[PDB]
Amino acid sequence: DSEMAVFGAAAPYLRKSEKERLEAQTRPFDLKKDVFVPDDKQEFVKAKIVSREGGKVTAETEYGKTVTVKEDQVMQQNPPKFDKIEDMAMLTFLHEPAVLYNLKDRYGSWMIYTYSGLFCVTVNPYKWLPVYTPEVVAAYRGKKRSEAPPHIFSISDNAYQYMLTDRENQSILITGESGAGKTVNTKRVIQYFAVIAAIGGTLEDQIIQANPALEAFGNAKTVRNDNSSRFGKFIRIHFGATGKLASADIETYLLEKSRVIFQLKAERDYHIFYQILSNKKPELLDMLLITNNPYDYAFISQGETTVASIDDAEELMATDNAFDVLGFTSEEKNSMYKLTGAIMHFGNMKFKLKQREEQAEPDGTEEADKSAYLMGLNSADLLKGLCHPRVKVGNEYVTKGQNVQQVIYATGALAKAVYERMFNWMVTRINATLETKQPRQYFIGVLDIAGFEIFDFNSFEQLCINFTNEKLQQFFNHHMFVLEQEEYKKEGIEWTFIDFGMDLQACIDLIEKPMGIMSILEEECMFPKATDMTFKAKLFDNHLGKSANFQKPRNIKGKPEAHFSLIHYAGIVDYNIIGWLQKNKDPLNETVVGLYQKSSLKLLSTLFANYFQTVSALHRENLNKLMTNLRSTHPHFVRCIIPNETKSPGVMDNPLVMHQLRCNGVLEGIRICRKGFPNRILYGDFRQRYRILNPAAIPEGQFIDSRKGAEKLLSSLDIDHNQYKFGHTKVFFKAGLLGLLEEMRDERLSRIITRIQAQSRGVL
Ligand SMILES: Nc1ncnc2c1ncn2[C@@H]1O[C@H](COP(=O)(O)OP(=O)(O)O)[C@@H](O)[C@H]1O
Ligand SMILES: [Mg+2]
Repeated sequence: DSEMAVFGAAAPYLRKSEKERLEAQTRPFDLKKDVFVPDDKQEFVKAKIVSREGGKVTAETEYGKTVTVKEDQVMQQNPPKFDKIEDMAMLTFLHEPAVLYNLKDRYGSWMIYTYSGLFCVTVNPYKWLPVYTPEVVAAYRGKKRSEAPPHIFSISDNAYQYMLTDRENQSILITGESGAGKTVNTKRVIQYFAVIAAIGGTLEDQIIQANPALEAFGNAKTVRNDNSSRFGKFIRIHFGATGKLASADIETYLLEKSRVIFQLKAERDYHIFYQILSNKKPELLDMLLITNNPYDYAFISQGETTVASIDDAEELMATDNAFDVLGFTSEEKNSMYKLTGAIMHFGNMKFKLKQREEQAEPDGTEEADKSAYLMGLNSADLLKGLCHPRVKVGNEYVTKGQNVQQVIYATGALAKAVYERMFNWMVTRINATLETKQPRQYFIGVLDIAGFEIFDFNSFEQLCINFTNEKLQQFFNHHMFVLEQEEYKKEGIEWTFIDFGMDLQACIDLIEKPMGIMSILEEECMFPKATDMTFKAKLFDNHLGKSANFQKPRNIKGKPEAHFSLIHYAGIVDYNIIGWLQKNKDPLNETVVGLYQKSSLKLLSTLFANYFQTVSALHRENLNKLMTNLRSTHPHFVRCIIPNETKSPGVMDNPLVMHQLRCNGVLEGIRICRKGFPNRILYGDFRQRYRILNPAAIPEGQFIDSRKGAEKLLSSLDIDHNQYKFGHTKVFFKAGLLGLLEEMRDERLSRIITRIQAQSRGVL
């Protein structure tokens, strides 16, 4: 296609063909008849009105079924010239099925990205597409969102152009459920900035390879997504004043550290454990005293060890190379396989009660002997200190007799803690390689928090993930719907505050505040006699009937026992409260940690060096640190939509996507663009950029007030004076009018350039 020639082989997946762009205007269409009507098994269906029956209406659906629906509920189709429109704000009719059927029609030819005014909607295709080839990065460079079709490269590029123009730090905030596409879209953003910087060192590649290193240790197969990324990641890319790639920093906010020892059915451990095994690689499995079968490792065997989607034998080589490119030295790279090897043995250690003494001692020794060799420990001191911890009580240490159940837990607590400290060290190792010391002024922070989750055993590790979602949407709701309406009244626009009905602070108050759920877990760590049944009672007495979002559990038949239900923004989640009081503090055996501090292995001695602050406190403070930082940046949202739970491509379930569109607030997010004034410019820059349009309206060199100058200027530009407004400090524009000025600006400049050529011929 001629216009699409710059996008190459990706062009059929970025615009409809030059045939269809014309042929769609030929479609049969009666505006009086083409409507959407509601239906139960599929949220809306296209229909033709058959008759009017006063305040009722009768219609024939697209599937030929007759329907009768009330006239306030039947709702017009968008007319066919708007089919597959690239920026849905410009629809003639905007409503629930309009955004639904437009997204289905773009997805119905695998055009996946779509704009929604100030943000984007990304449906997930479970099929790889050529739309990410590296020549398309060059085709996207420097274009406006009004020119090029919607794509993740366009949003990064628009964010980059805004950075250079307004001199303010950008953030790209990618949001959606588990399985929606947040990780790959983060990778594509990082891919764009890498390839741009590589056309114009090795930093450009290191920031690509910094992902698959972490994806080995931080991602694990769960039923919602085979590559579900169990940690929230915020990548700050740093750029110099010239705009070149300078450096990058990774932050990683929480890890599901209990997955190392506990897995549900249909789930894996972290990928590093299974790709060590599956490649059969003798350079590891002779250094680590492993045997090639996962099923005898008690930490790893439960759940599912293998999946059709992932070829671990190649993924191991990819991540072993990824540590090479990041510069991990060979002894250091081998060393972290040793701990990831030791953790497999560490769960196989058997312990037995002495028959009258009610104290546990090691049933065997060989699996402890393997672990102590890898961790660089004395096996005799390891098993002694594990079964006989010395706890300091002032002047004396008392020795506690561990029963067989609690010594098993103590191994689990140690295994978790080694893994989480090794992972968090690796991020600190990556950041130290990436700090290139190139000159710097601005940053672009790309965020993919762990997506909203509903498993069937919603333990504490899903409250922290679902609370993070509820804050980040409340960041979106604050930015798009409240701050966008505080600015209007502050600048004195003739505006009336609109109640969009999208606000969540009533539910965050149930979690974050000092008598919310995550505050009771901080009080009950102070009491030695607290227990989870007493904790659960303290919740109900404080919150049942004293908040709307806190409800009694709805135990369905089959589903495990659950102890309450929360009304989170995207669904009713039935948490299980067993064991949260240890999970919120998780204390280590102080003596065995003293052995890790005396390990010969330089890594493990570093991991526990300089080992009061709960898991929730450190989380909540870090999360409020994150969203303090984001408020000092201009956010670009990209919404991600999971179209199908079956993971089959192209088929879309209408109720499931409609639930996501509503709770992401996508419909309100477009309405504020059509109602409000999304583009706004300071009068100083308005004089500076746009006086070219009509220089005679305000002659520089003759003084005029910059406000009064703009007021004269726009009146002379033969444009509709209802589309713009004058505030105290800024001019404000309706949705399309900024584009109209840009088009008029380039047209006049081009004419001037032709006059420059013509005068040159004239003087010669
Ligand atoms: N843009 C895309 N192109 C092709 N396949 C995709 C895309 N996005 C998601 N998928 C499919 O869905 C899976 C989940 O994507 P993932 O990167 O794990 O996102 P998330 O971390 O949000 O679950 C991918 O492994 C792939 O199977
Ligand atoms: Mg992810």
